Amino acid sequence: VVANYENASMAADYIKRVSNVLPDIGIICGSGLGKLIEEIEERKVIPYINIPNFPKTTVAGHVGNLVLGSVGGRKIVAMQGRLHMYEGYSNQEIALPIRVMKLLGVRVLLITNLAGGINRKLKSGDFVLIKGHINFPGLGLNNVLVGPNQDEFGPRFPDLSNAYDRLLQQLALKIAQENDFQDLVHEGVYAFNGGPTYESPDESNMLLKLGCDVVGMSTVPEVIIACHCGIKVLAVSLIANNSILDAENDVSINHEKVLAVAEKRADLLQMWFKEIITRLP
Amino acid sequence: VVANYENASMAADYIKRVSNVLPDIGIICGSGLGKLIEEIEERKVIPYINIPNFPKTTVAGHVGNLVLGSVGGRKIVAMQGRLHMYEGYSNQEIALPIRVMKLLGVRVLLITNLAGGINRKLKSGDFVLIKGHINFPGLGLNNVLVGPNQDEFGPRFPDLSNAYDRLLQQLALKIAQENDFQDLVHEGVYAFNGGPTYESPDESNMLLKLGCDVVGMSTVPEVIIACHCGIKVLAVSLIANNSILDAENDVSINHEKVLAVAEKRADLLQMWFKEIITRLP
Amino acid sequence: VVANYENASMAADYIKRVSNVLPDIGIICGSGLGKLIEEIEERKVIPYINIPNFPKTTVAGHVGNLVLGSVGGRKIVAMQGRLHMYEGYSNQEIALPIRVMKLLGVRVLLITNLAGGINRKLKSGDFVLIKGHINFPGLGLNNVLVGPNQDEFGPRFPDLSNAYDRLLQQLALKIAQENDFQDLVHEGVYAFNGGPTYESPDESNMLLKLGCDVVGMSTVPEVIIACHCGIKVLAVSLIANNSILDAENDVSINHEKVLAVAEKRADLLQMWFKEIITRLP
Ligand SMILES: Oc1nc2ccccc2s1
Ligand SMILES: Oc1nc2ccccc2s1
Ligand SMILES: Oc1nc2ccccc2s1
Repeated sequence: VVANYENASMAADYIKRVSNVLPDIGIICGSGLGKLIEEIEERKVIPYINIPNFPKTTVAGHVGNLVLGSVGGRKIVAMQGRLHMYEGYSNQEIALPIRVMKLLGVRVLLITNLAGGINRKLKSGDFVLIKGHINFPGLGLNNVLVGPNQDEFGPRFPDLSNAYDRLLQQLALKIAQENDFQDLVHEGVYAFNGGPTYESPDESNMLLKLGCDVVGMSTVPEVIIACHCGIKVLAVSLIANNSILDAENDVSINHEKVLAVAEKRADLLQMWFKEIITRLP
Repeated sequence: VVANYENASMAADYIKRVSNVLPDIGIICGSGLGKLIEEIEERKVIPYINIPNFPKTTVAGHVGNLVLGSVGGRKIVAMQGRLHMYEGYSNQEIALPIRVMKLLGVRVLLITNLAGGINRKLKSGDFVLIKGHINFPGLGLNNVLVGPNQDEFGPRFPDLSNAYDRLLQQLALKIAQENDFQDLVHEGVYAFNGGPTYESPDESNMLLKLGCDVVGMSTVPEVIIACHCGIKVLAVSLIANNSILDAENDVSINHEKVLAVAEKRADLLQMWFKEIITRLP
Repeated sequence: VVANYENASMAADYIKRVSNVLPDIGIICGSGLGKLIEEIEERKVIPYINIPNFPKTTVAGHVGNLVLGSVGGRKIVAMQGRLHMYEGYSNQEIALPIRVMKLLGVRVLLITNLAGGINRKLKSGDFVLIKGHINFPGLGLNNVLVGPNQDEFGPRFPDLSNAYDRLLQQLALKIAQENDFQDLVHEGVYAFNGGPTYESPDESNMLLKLGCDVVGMSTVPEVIIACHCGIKVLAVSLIANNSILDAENDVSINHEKVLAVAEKRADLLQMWFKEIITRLP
């Protein structure tokens, strides 16, 4: 199924008829960082399998729901179960839910992810406000926009220089300062590793040379589809490790260690994003 | 349809029966740089849709013609409507028209494109003679030659060190000097960005570190197919901007600005390539 | 055909019924480096075309056999005819033979390849023990593990930091010292060029900047599938040239020159790997 105007419209019509919520904020939460979704008020849960033209996610399994409701007095839609390109989903499958958000009325998209640290100032448990990216799949002919352009949504050749809204980064930092955890908050450039293997020790050393501050396997495809259709983005990485130190010391990362860092910072991140939603202009 | 000997032969036979031109020069023109094709003499226009085994281009739309005729006393074939890999065309679709050129008798292929400037000496409106390239799709398993080798055309493992003919670069510079616009003419290394998004500000900074002088979304696939089958190449970039300055100043590029630079330099480039064709050995 | 547990099990059952060998060592030999396979003792040759679920290799042609038998008193299985991703084989086709090795009992995989030299200390005829890699296809969304995870074989997110066993590198060096050819033996980082074009002169210069010591078109896909399912790896490159010198001098490489270096070093490499097999713990 192509992520075109007709197919996205049929999905949006179903959601409007089931939900009665017109959201203007969308959220996509990283591994182990979804507790906020469980606290949406006056909420409606819509399994992906029931939405016309949504991608099939049964081979992967696990949760796959759209959740609509209220947070801090604002109307929102959340993806509960994020789609990743290392699972084998196509460009069209990644893009369709973001384009449905657009048709539903979403103007701001808030994103979190788990990432490895490259910059020497970063350690386990830190947060990085993403200010730009290096898209290795895009340079190498696997950009999420390869294919015919869907002109109803945006232009053939997008400019990404303002993909990460500056005012939203400033608001996120302001709230950290107001609650005295600003010493955890950095800014940086995100390298997109297609995955699913963690970057090797020698790949980590290369990324340091290239000006990358963090590395992850998500986020950039959704950012590009959002920017193409005029949705503002805030993206925040939770740092699980420092991959440069691990390479120097012959120490390794694994998914169990990553999830343990997520559980340590989950409550703080939930509170932070609730206040961001509340305070959005 | 595979870009094999039998399929290319059926296309070449049709063209010979309609055209009565046996060209030894081929040309592929960049965005907004095709006025020379409109001035081919004693010309025959053959829409792609009518040529056996040519790729289907109706989803994209717009012009798609082969044009054969005479320029400066030489017999030529031009692609009017260039195929780009960011549109979703396969390796086989990109390669078949170049292999048809080979079977028709083409020995030299002349190419122009629009590109972003990386080297600090480059500004809007400059020309770059391409002397080498960095093929990010090729390193990343999206080379135009991935698949079975078509042995009738060339070897399994090509050497690209002479892909950009040195004598043709010298002739192009000589003509610029003869007509006193050599101050516009540089040489440089071309980075292939698969596209369709313009390189991000942080990608631009990375490309500077890696020794790239310009960045574009075309040209390298056709160069590789030509080199594989023994066709000499001259490739010239028209610089639309300097992406490093734009990143430092938080300024952006877009397709409207690119086309405006093309219109400013179109007449000069048309005259330059007419004389190159005339003077080819 | 997917490289899943059921499909690999049907292949392994056929091999066990034809062969009566339960190997614990697997070998994959590089271009022109397969003489050791011709000397396996008490051997059984099984053409790929006869093995359930093995990939079809007739479009490429040439030899394609599994060979089981004894070397130095050890039970081994060899791939005679290696699959390369530049030929167009999918992730699943590359992975299935390695996963069959796992089910047959293989615990150690020995690999050779032909490669270009990047490090200035490397010259034609040298050997490089591979200690790490830079996987350009993997960073760019063409990792061999893209797709659903086959949980029976390994984890969704593998760690590659110990992919190249340290003790096996030390044993290989010890044997070189015992037979006085240690002056040929280096260690280094392997860059995976998807291919099939040799790295261009400007790509070679980029690879030097990024910390690469050698460049090749094979090996990394098999290493990743082996590491995912717990098989130890030793990988050795035979250096055909120095690509940085060739770029500075405007000199070229080709497949004929590569095979001539392989023939010069074939006998020594055969003896080295026979002793490694004999001495494995
Ligand atoms: O490509 C990625 N490297 C890392 C390291 C830590 C955590 C998450 C990710 S995702
Ligand atoms: O990848 C590309 N960057 C640029 C900038 C300007 C113009 C054209 C192109 S194509
Ligand atoms: O990507 C590759 N470059 C080279 C050079 C020499 C030999 C073999 C290979 S494979």
